[PDB]
Amino acid sequence: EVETFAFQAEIAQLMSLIINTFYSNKEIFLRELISNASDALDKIRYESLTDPSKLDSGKELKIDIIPNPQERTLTLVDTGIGMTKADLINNLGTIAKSGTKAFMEALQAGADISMIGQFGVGFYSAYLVAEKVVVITKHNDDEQYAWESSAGGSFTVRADHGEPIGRGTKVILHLKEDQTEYLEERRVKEVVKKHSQFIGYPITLYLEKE
Ligand SMILES: CCCCn1c(Cc2cc(OC)c(OC)c(OC)c2)nc2c(N)ncnc21
Repeated sequence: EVETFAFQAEIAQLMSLIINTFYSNKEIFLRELISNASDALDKIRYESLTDPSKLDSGKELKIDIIPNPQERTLTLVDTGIGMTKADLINNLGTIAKSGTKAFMEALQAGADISMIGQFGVGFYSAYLVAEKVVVITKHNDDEQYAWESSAGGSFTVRADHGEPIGRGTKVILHLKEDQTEYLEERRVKEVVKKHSQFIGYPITLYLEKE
């Protein structure tokens, strides 16, 4: 049971801009996604000081970065707060609306794409490198879900009955033909060092078996 939804026009326009614009400093996708993960981890950590049962779905607070050259994927797995069905379909796009507008206005007027994160739309920097993005997520108050979009103006949301993640978020970046450098841990390690060296959660960089 796949449900298909249209993005708001502005977010479809943001996505096209990110896909079509000539912009070589693509590696900032990684910083933004790790930051979203850190935020999510901050959130479940904070909530659990007043409700320690919020960790019954997992005590470890961590981020894993897993390259896979033959699937052509880069996965970022966190054990943060995760996302509900409502976030995926309605809530997150509602917040993103204003962020997308301010950002667009800032690009016009000569800000650049690396500044995307200051407007709360950093997630979409994934499309700098990924042809398709799949998000597996699990919040304590909800079922596990699979969110998916290859842009083109749509996303899908379905109940995911694959392996439980317990709590948190799996971002699977299906990378573009020309973006395979990010399937290498030596390249990923370099990008983590320049941008994300002080994240206050253990970031394990997996190694290709390849
Ligand atoms: C921007 C608010 C944060 C939403 N979010 C994000 C970024 C995000 C941002 C979204 O729109 C701005 C979005 O809807 C398309 C989304 O869904 C897949 C994700 N990553 C995480 C994460 N790893 N864990 C918990 N929440 C997250």
